[PDB]
Amino acid sequence: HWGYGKHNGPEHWHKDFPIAKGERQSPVDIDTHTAKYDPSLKPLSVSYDQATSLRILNNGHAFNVEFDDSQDKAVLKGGPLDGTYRLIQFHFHWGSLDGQGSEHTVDKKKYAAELHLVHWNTKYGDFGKAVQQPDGLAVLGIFLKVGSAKPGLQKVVDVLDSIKTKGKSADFTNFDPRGLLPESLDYWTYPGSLTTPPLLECVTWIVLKEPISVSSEQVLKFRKLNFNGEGEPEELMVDNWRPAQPLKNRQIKASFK
Repeated sequence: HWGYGKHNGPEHWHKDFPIAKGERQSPVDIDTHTAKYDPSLKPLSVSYDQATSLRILNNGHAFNVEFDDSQDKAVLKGGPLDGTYRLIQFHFHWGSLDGQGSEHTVDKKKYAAELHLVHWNTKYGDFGKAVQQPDGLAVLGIFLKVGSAKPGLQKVVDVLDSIKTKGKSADFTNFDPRGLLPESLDYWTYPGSLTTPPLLECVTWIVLKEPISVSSEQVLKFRKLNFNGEGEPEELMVDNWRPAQPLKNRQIKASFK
């Protein structure tokens, strides 16, 4: 099945998922000189005070921090969005080395990692219905650079030993995603897709300009995870990023001057 290797990685995905070659694929390179400031864009509203994390999962690609999305508890609104988008999960993409790992790039710069906070449009009732709609999802993307530790990440890092291999999960309650956000909510936005199969073209991307800092030790713990299941040949979970895809007929807009 799909993955990140030589035989199953991104260049192969189109054979099982032909939208991989579609008109609105993600990620993309953000050319900061050509992204236009759009004064009609609103501030983003991130309301995570009542978020209820439940569980962390190793799905064999990344790890997912899952939320209770059965009410309006953790919502994204504003920005480029019409209506209300509910947080369902977050996950990361990262590299084997600090010089790669992000999916989006900024003037071709790759960050060490990228965090995706995934939210679905409440007007479609559930996540599975939302992904079938062009405005079904809003994903908040946040770059990670290596420097000072991010204290709000350490609880995640802590737990990874318990979910080393594919198919392992653990209780992960009371985790506050606010501790993963940068100071500024300035962003770029464009229409795109999920960055893993099924690659559905259902996402309004909101990519924050300001990266977070994490420590080398934090990232090194991500790189000890495994893509394999228990008791299978070890293959370190690294380089689980899709490269930039063609922008095609899209505009990237900036919330800031």
